[PDB]
Amino acid sequence: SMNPPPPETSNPNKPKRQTNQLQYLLRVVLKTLWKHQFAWPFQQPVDAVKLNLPDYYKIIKTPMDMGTIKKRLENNYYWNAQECIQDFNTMFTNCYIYNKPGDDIVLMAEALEKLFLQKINELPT
Ligand SMILES: COc1cc(C(=O)N2CCC(N3CCN(C)CC3)CC2)ccc1Nc1ncc2c(n1)N(C)c1ccccc1C(=O)N2C
Ligand SMILES: [Cl-]
Ligand SMILES: [Cl-]
Repeated sequence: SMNPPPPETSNPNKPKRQTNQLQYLLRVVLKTLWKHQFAWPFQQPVDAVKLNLPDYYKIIKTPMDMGTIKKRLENNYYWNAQECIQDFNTMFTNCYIYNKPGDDIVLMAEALEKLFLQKINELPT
């Protein structure tokens, strides 16, 4: 297939709030991962046309990426911190599902996930 539309990044019907946890997710967690050397491939949706991955969306029905997460945080899409944590987890898990233990992109995902866990460890109460 071609690519689906990217995940929604705004919901005008959903109320908005900026909590200490959401602040930390944007200013610390997302910022740290985004600026990591390995971030580029995760900064926008998987492009199955450009990467020549005809079966990507047969396998991955819940795509996610850090570009989407960034936009969601910057747009105040998330009401609960858990929504954002779940998106990071989906992004990493999809990479492990589609690819193989040896692969460069998997090594990159694992490094980013470790960093994610180190940062989320200090998520405020
Ligand atoms: C802006 O998005 C991307 C840019 C590039 C890219 O042009 N370069 C330039 C060449 C560069 N190399 C130069 C040669 N060197 C030895 C290694 C580094 C690596 C980065 C490469 C990949 C990009 N995007 C990308 N999105 C989602 C994917 C994914 N890739 N990978 C690699 C996957 C590959 C196959 C199947 C799935 C994925 C995947 O799960 N993710 C998350
Ligand atoms: Cl997309
Ligand atoms: Cl399909």
